[PDB]
Amino acid sequence: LTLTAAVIGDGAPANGKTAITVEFTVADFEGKPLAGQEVVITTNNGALPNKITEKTDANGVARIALTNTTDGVTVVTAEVEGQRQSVDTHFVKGTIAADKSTLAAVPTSIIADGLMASTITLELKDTYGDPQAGANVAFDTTLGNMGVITDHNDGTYSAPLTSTTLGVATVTVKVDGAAFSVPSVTVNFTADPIPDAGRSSFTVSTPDILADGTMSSTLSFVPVDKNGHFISGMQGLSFTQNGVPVSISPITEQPDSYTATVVGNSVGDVTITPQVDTLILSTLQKKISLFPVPTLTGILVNGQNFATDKGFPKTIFKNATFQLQMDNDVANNTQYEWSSSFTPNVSVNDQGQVTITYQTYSEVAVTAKSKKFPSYSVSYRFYPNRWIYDGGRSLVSSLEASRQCQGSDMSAVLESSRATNGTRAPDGTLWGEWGSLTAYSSDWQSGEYWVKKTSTDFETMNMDTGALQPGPAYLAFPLCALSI
Repeated sequence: LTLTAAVIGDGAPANGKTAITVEFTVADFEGKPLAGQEVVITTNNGALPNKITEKTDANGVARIALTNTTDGVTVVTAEVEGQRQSVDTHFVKGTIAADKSTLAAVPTSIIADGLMASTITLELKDTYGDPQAGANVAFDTTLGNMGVITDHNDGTYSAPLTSTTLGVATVTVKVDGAAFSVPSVTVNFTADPIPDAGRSSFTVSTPDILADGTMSSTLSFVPVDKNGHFISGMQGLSFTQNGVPVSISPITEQPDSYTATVVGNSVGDVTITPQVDTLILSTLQKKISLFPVPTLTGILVNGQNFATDKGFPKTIFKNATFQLQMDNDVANNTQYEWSSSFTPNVSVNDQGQVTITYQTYSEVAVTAKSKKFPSYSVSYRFYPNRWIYDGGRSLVSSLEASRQCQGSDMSAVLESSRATNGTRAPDGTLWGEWGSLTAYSSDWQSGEYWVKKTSTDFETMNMDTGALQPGPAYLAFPLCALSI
């Protein structure tokens, strides 16, 4: 009898799933099909199944469906009562397809530890969508250290990726030395979010500030991890404060630090320390000292102490002098640099001692500049309107005094209304503001001095008592005043 074969579906992928079929038909010497005939069919090259035995159907056919994970030529042979027939079948290796493959990084964010690793996984598939193992694969990264590629013999390949440097890595693939276009993946190599007290630092621009609620000190926090990495995108960062109440501005992240400013309205100390949620870097704490604002507390004039908002002095004369007082004690004056805006007419020494030497003609200012905080200074302003001086030391008549004090159009015997008021005070009068002139120089003696009520009516004033008295016009000292 005869044994003829027909191959159906040849050239199947060598995926061990798709099958090639072979139909053997057994016929008699004449050409008719024989049924119920026993047929043994065998395959080679590792194909499955290897051997099958069966009977021919009514059309005298006995078939086999075979698969193979091994490409190349698979021979299938049938044997029946001596007769033997063979045919070659072909299994083709798959063709790797980038559009059917995948690449992933997990996790996608890693600490630039040099140890923590992202596992890069490639799912290598072919054109038919089948997995391809044993391929020569390599991963490439723009940054970091790619580990060793392990073929999981299932179609997937993996390798650990680490980095000691900060940055973003792009991983790509290469099969058989050539680039394989599966979409690249990224891996952000970041810093440990936990600051290392030792490498991190905390700085204040200035340790001492004025308690005016305006002068500020800048806080600069630089958090570095245990690897020496600067830590960015920090959440839960704050600046604690211990001491006098202070105002800390919101914090601003920079590319290399975290800053903020602080001002305060209460005198005292305060230690500011960085805290990153749960962690308080106490070894970084810094102190800021808020000082009292320099302030003019009074004017010391020949035994008195006048307030600063009275306009003193309205009158002046050669050698007149007073001591401005800073912060309730003149001992504090050496903490400032003293200067006058109109010299030498108005002089000031290092003790805040102001002494008049010549007349003024406009407003004048004596300024005290803080040595500690140079940007701060306080000034005492005044604008005298009377310049007093003598018209002789000898005792003269009122007519004499009158002429002697009229050396200028703006000269005349001092008006009594401006000479005194009885007591000492910043009332704009000569005696009221300065007291007895005898206390300033040797040009003024104790005694009666002529003062003026009207052009013809002269009065007299006691220099030591500041007392006015209208009546006995004998002789008296000429008291001149130049309006200025």
